[PDB]
Amino acid sequence: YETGCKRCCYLDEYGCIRCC
Repeated sequence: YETGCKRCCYLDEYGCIRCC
């Protein structure tokens, strides 16, 4: 996934990706 969480895109493991 990603780290930073901008807005809301998806939920991978902990609940943080490119957005959500």
